[PDB]
This record gives sequence, structure tokens and C-alpha cells, in this order.
Amino acid sequence: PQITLWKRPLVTIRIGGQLKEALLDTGADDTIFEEMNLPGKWKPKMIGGIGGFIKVRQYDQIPIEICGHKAIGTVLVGPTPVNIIGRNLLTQIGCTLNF
Amino acid sequence: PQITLWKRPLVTIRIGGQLKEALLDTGADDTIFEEMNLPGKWKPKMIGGIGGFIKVRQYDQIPIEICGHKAIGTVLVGPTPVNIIGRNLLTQIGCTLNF
Ligand SMILES: CC(C)CN(C[C@@H](O)[C@H](Cc1ccccc1)NC(=O)O[C@H]1CO[C@H]2OCC[C@H]21)S(=O)(=O)c1ccc(N)cc1
Repeated sequence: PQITLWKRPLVTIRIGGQLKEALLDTGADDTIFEEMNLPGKWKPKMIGGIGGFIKVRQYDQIPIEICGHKAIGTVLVGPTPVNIIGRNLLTQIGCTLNF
Repeated sequence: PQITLWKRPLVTIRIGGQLKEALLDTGADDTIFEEMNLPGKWKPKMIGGIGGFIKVRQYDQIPIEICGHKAIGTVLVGPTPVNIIGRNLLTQIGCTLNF
């Protein structure tokens, strides 16, 4: 799709068979979801944003479907204000900025 | 232009006698720049993201030039680690997400 930016670019995603809303976020290097259960091993990690650093759980090679487009990559779980799809997955679905 | 997302979407912007690098950020509601001393009236504000909140000054009707495209609107100023062009100005320069 072509998505304009008068509203937040929130899209429904499928992750672990569950539907969630997430923000397409070109200023995020990484993908972070609010607290949820994901299967398999995770690695403790820390990441920084505008307001400081947080601790997250890093899950590798997680399939996610974003508006019907498949990605498989790293998903962090931690105290983000909203679920965010970052460039690690936006690149996999072929997303670009255009003006 | 078309900007891919393999790397951070940093572009040159002009805000006064300052040429700066800023992130084209679909996950940011409003433009926020690193500490600088802009002219007019303003309003204190707190903006939140990963790690918590920062205090900023909100300035209105500030003209900026983004890759040669003119914009004019709200610019927040505060201790952000990265200059960010948010949706408030991305819309004005005709920027969309496409996949
Ligand atoms: C978390 C988002 C809902 C909101 N943020 C914009 C977001 O794009 C920031 C923008 C950003 C970019 C770099 C540094 C700080 C903030 N990215 C971010 O936090 O990404 C994190 C996940 O991937 C990592 O890569 C970048 C930081 C990590 S925000 O910076 O907090 C923000 C919030 C409000 C406004 N008006 C402007 C910006």
C-alpha cells in the first residue's frame, strides 16, 4: 500500500497467531512490542530511545505478517509505549519513504 | 526522492543559518530538534518514548527546508539524541510510506 502520514501509520500485524496493532516507525532501528509471551530462547538486551534506556527480551527469527507481507527477524519485548515495527522488518517487506 | 531503509533515513534540512541532519520519522508525531535557540513564543511540553519523557519547548510556525522542499510548522526543541522530522512536517512535503 501507499500510506500517508496525517494519522499514525498503525497497522494490524499477525505474530504468534495473534493480531496486534503496531506503528510503522522509520526512526526505529529495531522492532519492539509491549509485554507479551513469545516461544523459545530469548537474550537479555538493553536499548535506548528518546527518554533513556530500557531492558528488553530479544527474540530472534520471529515470523511476523505486516499488512499481509511476511517478515522473519528480531523482535524485542519490553516497556515501549506502543508496538513498533522498525527498519529491521520494514526493509524485509520492501518499505520505502517517498516524496 | 525514494529513500530506502537499509540505513537510518537521515537527510539534510535547513532551519535558519543552520544546516542539520535529521531523521525522517514516521513514528514521531512532531518534529523535534537538538538544543538550539529559536525565535518566537513557545509552550513547555513533555514528550515520551522508549525510556520515558523529556522536557521540550514547543515553537509554532517555524519554516524549515527538507531536501529542498519547504515546510512550516511546529518544532519541538529539547535534549533529543537525534534531530527528527515528524509527521507534522512529513505530510507537508508529501512524504508517504510505500510497500
Ligand atoms: C517510540 C516512538 C513511538 C516515538 N519516538 C520516535 C521513534 O521513531 C524513535 C526515534 C529515535 C531515534 C533514535 C534515538 C532516539 C529516538 N525511535 C526509537 O525509539 O527507536 C528505538 C527502537 O529502535 C532503536 O533505534 C532508534 C532508537 C531505538 S520518539 O522519539 O520517542 C518521539 C516521540 C514524540 C515525538 N514528537 C517525537 C519523537
